Amino acid sequence: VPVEGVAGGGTAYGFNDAEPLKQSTDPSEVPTADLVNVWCMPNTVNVGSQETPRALEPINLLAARNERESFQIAMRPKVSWAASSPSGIVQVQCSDLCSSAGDRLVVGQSLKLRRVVPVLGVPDALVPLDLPVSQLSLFPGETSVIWVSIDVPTGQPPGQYEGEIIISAMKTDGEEDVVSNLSLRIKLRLTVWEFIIPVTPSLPAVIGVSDTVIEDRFAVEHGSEDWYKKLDLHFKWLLQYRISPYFCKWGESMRVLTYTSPWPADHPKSDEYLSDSRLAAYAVPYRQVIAGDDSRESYLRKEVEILRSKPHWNKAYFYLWDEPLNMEHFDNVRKMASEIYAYAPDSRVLTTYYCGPGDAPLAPTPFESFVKVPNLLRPYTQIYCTSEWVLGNREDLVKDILDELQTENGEEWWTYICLGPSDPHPNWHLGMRGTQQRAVMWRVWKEGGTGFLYWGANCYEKATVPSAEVKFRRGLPPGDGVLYYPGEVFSSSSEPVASLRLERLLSGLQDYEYLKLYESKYGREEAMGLLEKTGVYTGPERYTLEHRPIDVLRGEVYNTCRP
Amino acid sequence: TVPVEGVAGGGTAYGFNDAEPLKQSTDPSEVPTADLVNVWCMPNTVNVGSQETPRALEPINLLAARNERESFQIAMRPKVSWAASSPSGIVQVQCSDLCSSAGDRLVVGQSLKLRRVVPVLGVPDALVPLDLPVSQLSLFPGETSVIWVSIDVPTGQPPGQYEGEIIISAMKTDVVSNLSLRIKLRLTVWEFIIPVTPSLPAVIGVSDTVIEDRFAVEHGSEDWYKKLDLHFKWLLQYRISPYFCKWGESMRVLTYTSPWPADHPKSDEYLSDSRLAAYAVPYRQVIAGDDSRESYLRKEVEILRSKPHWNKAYFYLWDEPLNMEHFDNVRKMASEIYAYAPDSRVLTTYYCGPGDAPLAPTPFESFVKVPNLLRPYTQIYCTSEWVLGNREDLVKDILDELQTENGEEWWTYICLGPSDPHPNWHLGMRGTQQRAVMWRVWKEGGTGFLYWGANCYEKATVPSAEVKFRRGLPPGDGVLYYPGEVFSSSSEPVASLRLERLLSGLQDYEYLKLYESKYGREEAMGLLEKTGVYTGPERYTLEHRPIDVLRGEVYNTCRP
Ligand SMILES: CC1=N[C@@H]2[C@@H](O)[C@@H](O)[C@@H](CO)O[C@@H]2S1
Ligand SMILES: CC1=N[C@@H]2[C@@H](O)[C@@H](O)[C@@H](CO)O[C@@H]2S1
Ligand SMILES: [Cl-]
Repeated sequence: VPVEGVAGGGTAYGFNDAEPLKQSTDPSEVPTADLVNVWCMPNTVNVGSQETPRALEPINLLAARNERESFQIAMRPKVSWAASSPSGIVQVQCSDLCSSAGDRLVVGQSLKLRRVVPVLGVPDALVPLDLPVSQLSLFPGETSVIWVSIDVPTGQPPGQYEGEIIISAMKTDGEEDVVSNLSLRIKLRLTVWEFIIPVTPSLPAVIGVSDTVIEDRFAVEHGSEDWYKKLDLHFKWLLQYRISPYFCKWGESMRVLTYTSPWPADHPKSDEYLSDSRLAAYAVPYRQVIAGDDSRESYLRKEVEILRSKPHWNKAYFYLWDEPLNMEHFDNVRKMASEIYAYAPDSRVLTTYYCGPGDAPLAPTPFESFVKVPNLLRPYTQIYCTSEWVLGNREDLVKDILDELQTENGEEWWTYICLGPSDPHPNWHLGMRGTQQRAVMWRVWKEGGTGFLYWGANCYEKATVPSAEVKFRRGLPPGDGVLYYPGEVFSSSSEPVASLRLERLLSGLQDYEYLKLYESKYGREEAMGLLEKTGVYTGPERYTLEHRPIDVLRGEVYNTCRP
Repeated sequence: TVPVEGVAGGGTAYGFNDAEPLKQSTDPSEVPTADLVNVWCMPNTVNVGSQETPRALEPINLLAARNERESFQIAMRPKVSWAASSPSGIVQVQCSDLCSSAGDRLVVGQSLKLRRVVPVLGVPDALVPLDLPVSQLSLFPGETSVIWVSIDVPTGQPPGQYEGEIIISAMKTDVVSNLSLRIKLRLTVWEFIIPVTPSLPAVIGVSDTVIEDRFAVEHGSEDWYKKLDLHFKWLLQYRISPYFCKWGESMRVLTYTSPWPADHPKSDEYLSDSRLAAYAVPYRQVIAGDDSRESYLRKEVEILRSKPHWNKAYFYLWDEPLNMEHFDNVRKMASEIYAYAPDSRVLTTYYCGPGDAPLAPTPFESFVKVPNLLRPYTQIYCTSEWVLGNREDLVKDILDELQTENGEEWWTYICLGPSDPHPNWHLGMRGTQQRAVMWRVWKEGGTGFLYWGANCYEKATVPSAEVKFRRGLPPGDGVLYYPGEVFSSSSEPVASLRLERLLSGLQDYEYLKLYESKYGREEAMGLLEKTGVYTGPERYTLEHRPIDVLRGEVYNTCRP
């Protein structure tokens, strides 16, 4: 290109005319592909409105049984094909996937389409499209994105499954089917392999759900019939993310009422929740959920006598106090825990903490005082659930925490994340990149804790209408405590809307299961070696910025770990 | 050929090598692999030691049925050093899928496997996994190094003539080129399907105390259940039915195929598996609980009696009762069980009658009369093979005391006896000697087989600890697989050659049972002997070819 530009257009005029456009903009005569750039992107990219076109190629995926695998379709107009509301409408159609044996992954039960919608300017909200056929408006100078996910049943026959998604530019009012030789066809190939991801999650990830948020936003009084229906809706939706929900009400000095099941242990609904195979751990409340006639002592005695008989009792825990800060708080936990043990001695009490007692240090520095918390609490806490931020980037001080615990007597180390750690550590703050979100569970895996807790999934600012704007609480990084959105904000559905962050939590929990499989076959040192040598994850400040390492890892698990 | 003074005056016997000269280069980026390394194939029944002498390379022509493993070995011996600093050098091994003319495939993961043959106590025995499809092997001067190639044909595979290659490449120190040496594999998959359910129940014990000690897994723990689970699943590929085993006072045994309570979903995943021909039910509790021993037993049998797979149950209660008090504890124990289930099969191992009140004036005659003392409180009479010496004609004397039209069965076992030259699995015994265990079992016509132990090592407290053989026993007795962790980082068990010959033998039984089903007992017996495969306990083929003459004759005559 000369100094004066092609044909005298001036400086830098004509550096690629990326192939002349067709002179017509009529979608009934021009291929969709000459009207709109369409390409695929990996599930770990947060695909902004200004992402640049790439050339479309086929998509080749891998999934085990009981695994959700995902990819994205990006669309950016080249022209107006609807002069009067630019740029135009595209119709999106998907199809069953079919193997050689004639087995199928069906549209609707396995295969789903959602639009990726920005929250605070960042790609985050996944809003359902109509199946099998939907329409999507495309705007000038904007990249618009669809999240495709495929849920493989536990019983699915292995094989190579194949299918197509069809994108057609439409003329709006300026029947037939809209699909034609002018349509653009994206080719899908998924290999289902012999692994079944355990039905019961290997890592209990317990996630809190504010009941006050539900009570206010929906307008449902605690105890009511409508309240019980609303909590039911949330509990059932959340289990598909390989997590263990608990409802949570905060009290005086950060005491907590935490309950997985709002139903008395008597009720048939209690066993339907607690004996669900997908639920790895459930909170039992300390006080009564609904106002009773009994005293709490009296209620808890009778609740525990029932639950301790049931075969799911091994999944129970009590969570009594959120971040005890001072000596009175740590004493209160001992007292409450000992009431519990009098009705059943094998009860598991979960305590979260970032610090020893402020008013009576257990050692001359804060970190050292923190390390001794188990010496103070023993034997009145079983699950020592510590803040990851406390470690900074010192993965080598993990041993300092563990050296104070007694694994051989049922004590366990768990971790949580919250307003810290911050960039460039793994977390779920809005603005954090996709791999950074997924790296939360790579870190959890590497460090060797036996469960995980996240304080909040719906912890918005207060609102009194279902479709009210989602506002983020003051003093916290936006996204902290917020993994899903009300459906009514984005459509007329009552079904929750997932965040990208919740999808990358699930994918991370799927990765954990892969790495646990690899470990069960080749040992701890080899599996640690796989995580690092692939480039997936080296340390809290050093993990992959791209997708490809992740496929290298999951592909090596497939190559080596089949039966 | 050569004169007294040798070629060019090299001295006595110099220049008798007809080997054509070597190349003057040793650079493996320029010299064909075949000029740097001798490579040849051997049969699956040779124990190929480190001084096996090179043969000319030829094509491999194999036969298998559906649901059959077939095998061969690849032997490699360096001719020169191609890595001057670390002799002799490294070769890369690469396998590819096998394809028929119709386009069917036998695949590398699932079908074709490669393992290194490693010596144990100086004898070729352990089969240690190589990486697939590409592995590396260090070769050392003046030594023959050996790879075991096995091909598992799926039950549903299309008949056909499948073809492929294994490629061996000397490395410089992925790298395949025109210099690489190519071995040609041709496998005929024929019509026969080998029954999914083994036709002979071969029950194999697995010591639970060995697992608990060596892997540091507390009996009952969740880690223990995982460890037992891994062993069970791995052993079912060998056409055997495992049982875990703890010995008690005076050689009482607690035996159990499943560690899982009978109501647990995992119990029926094990016990209803089509490959499991017989399973052991424990007399007392595996995992200590609240119910007394009689209340546990009745509850368990009630659940099991109702299941479709209950015809496979048996109870193994005493290992080798030796005096009158032992034979009488068995009768008491059995009779307790018959109160809950009259139809239960009780299995008893023995080599002798009661020594303190003999049943007859000589020990062989006392042994033969054991069923008349135990009846009706044993249904499976499992007797020591060693007691017969080389007398196949005295089997009749055992069977004549049994009431086989009242579901009494005759099974056999081997152990520290019999010894050379009889068939057994003692380290040092020859390949076809190991395989002849099942030839003998077939010819003598018992309806089952038991082996006391497959992991019966001396005691150790770390997974990768040296494997030591128990005192007073021929090494290998009681040991058919090794810990994977001794040989790599893997938790998967390592098979012995002897376990592979056991499988080969069990596959031979299914070939002979097919020929019998078509042509009758007397023609089947004639086949076995007139091919040279097996004449009797001290006379059986020392070479592979008769085994192929036998299998090929079954293919030509039962190809329908
Ligand atoms: C277990 C936890 N306890 C605290 C919560 O109540 C919230 O304040 C949260 C905000 O990030 O921080 C920590 S995470
Ligand atoms: C059924 C058997 N019982 C005995 C076992 O307990 C071991 O002592 C073995 C040693 O070879 O010999 C016999 S075989
Ligand atoms: Cl055929």
